[PDB]
Amino acid sequence: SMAAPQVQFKLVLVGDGGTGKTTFVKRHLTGESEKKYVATLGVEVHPLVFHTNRGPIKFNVWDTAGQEKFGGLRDGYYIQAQCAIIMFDVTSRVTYKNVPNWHRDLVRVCENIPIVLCGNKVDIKDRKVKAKSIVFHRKKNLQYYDISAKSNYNFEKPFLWLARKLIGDPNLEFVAMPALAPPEVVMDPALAAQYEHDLEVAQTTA
Amino acid sequence: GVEFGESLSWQCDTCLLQNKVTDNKCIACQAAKL
Ligand SMILES: Nc1nc2c(ncn2[C@@H]2O[C@H](COP(=O)(O)OP(=O)(O)O)[C@@H](O)[C@H]2O)c(=O)[nH]1
Ligand SMILES: [Mg+2]
Ligand SMILES: [Zn+2]
Repeated sequence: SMAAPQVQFKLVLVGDGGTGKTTFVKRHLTGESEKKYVATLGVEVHPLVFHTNRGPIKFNVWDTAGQEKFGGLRDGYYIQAQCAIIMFDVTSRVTYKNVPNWHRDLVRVCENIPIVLCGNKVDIKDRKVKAKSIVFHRKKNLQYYDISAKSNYNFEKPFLWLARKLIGDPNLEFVAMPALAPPEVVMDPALAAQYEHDLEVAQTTA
Repeated sequence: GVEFGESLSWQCDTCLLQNKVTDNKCIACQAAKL
């Protein structure tokens, strides 16, 4: 049915099963309390509002119901997506090896939409996929962020980058963080500093 | 910057997709507009 104007975008959140997609989208409390279940597609659409210096913007994030564990997602999942997050798990190299497949599936249906690559679970000390190895985004005009869904680490960063690209305003800012579920684990500050340094080095090194 | 309210379809009540008025059916989830 027709819902009863606001800037909003369909954002598809893809990546291997077990990488943390559901845990990540659920950090945004109002997006979880106002989520919509889409029975025909097996999707939960989370409406995530972010308050920018030019007003509110909603990312309607399409979270699977696990079907990615058994094959590709159907066209209706992807259709009219305006942006995307591809997620992998930095403790599982195979999930990073599959990133090009998700990207191919995305571009096949959606062409050149803005995409952010996110390496999740950086709170876990025994990290397997390190900054020096994370190169897929450089090849494809993708932005990369380390994230930890369970600790809210860098939660806002993919959305801010996407918002700037979609609106075409490099100076857009979030005036406040969204209300997020309290961290379930600690993101070690020293670990975060190391990982931010490692990314800085990879980006500036000759 | 300029507020989106000045700067700025029907919305599916099932999946929130914004659809064009020519469509009486949500192109993503197939929910009728009516
Ligand atoms: N330590 C840690 N575990 C996470 C994080 N995100 C998800 N997990 C766990 O990884 C498992 C899969 O998470 P889930 O959100 O269901 O992934 P999905 O299949 O990609 O939706 C679950 O046991 C999560 O608790 C994270 O940031 N850090
Ligand atoms: Mg999931
Ligand atoms: Zn719909």
